[PDB]
Amino acid sequence: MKLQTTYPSNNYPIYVEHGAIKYIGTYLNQFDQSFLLIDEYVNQYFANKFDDINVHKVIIPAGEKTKTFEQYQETLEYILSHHVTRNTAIIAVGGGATGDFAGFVAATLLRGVHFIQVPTTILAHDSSVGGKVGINSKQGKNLIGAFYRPTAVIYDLDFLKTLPFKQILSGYAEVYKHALLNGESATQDIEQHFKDREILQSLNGMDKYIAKGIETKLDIVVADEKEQGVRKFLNLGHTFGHAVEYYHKIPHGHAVMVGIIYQFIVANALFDSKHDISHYIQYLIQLGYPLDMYMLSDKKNDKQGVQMVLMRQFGDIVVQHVDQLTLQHACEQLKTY
Ligand SMILES: NC(=O)c1ccc[n+]([C@@H]2O[C@H](COP(=O)([O-])OP(=O)(O)OC[C@H]3O[C@@H](n4cnc5c(N)ncnc54)[C@H](O)[C@@H]3O)[C@@H](O)[C@H]2O)c1
Ligand SMILES: O=C(O)[C@]1(O)C[C@H](CP(=O)(O)O)[C@@H](O)[C@H](O)C1
Ligand SMILES: [Zn+2]
Repeated sequence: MKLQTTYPSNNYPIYVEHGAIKYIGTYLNQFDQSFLLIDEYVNQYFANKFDDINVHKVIIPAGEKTKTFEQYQETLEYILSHHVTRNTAIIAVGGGATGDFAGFVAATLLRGVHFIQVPTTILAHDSSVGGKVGINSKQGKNLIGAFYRPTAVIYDLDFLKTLPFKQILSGYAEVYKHALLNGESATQDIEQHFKDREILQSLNGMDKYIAKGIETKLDIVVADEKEQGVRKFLNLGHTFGHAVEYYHKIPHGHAVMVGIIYQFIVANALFDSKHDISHYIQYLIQLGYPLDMYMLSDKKNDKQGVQMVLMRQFGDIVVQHVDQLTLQHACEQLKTY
């Protein structure tokens, strides 16, 4: 399969399929050079699958550890010491952390070079699309970065076959977030397929729901590309979730699930949406989520206070200030579990 962006122009393709690693060469021989940035662990995993390929390998730290100024400066300096030109290209081979980072390198290298997204994780079906890239500050998640449409996104589904469950759980929180944004329809549907840990962990039919999720975000970002409207909805649970992640050092996805339950509660203490908190808590339990596990600076805020993406009812998403009280009780109400 192959989806694509629908902007007036300057649009990139999104090749999603098993073995899509093949479409890489059909771009390469058009760039001066190509600096393939790959996650340290991912390298170990697929060091051989990329030997087919003007291309120079750059091994970057494992996951979330690569998104720092230090690593940003280092990586930039190293690449510039290779007399690169504007017609060079960065090939992000790894997960969201790796793509965010490399994507920021390629966005700033000479005010912008060519960017190729090669997502290898489930959560990366989200991170690889949308054009958001960046690193972290001693202040929080994603405070420095930019919007840089990659030249192309090449998603080879064969990459998933090696993800431990922890990452399947982390990444599924995103496949689920998107279904939630598809209203009560695509939701109860996905819950009815991935009903337990076994089906999830087994990745059966995951392909179908990953494409469903890319297809979903692809509409939002084509629409509100600079997050000045509906793209704000994608921050569902990232309010409490970006705070939770950068604080317990738990998988991003895990923290998104928690910000999602949290968001439902805050929606009920405010809109009395009559959300079945106990329903979502058991779904997390049946899936295998680890039930054992700042917001004043998020990117949907203003000089007034907090700003959450609350669901009042399926197909009725809002965004609005929330007193730390409704939050104070929401994070004690969520303690009930
Ligand atoms: N629009 C955006 O810019 C955007 C959207 C969503 C999330 N994110 C970012 O994405 C990151 C979280 O996503 P992530 O979990 O995919 O990142 P990640 O790079 O941290 O990957 C998670 C872990 O899986 C390993 N891994 C990667 N490929 C693998 C594979 N195929 N098999 C086995 N293990 C593999 C990595 O080494 C790492 O330890 C965060 O940094 C988050 O802020 C960015
Ligand atoms: O616009 C997007 O692509 C996102 O809202 C971007 C956020 C990152 P941000 O909240 O740091 O922008 C990401 O976590 C979420 O899954 C989707
Ligand atoms: Zn996310």
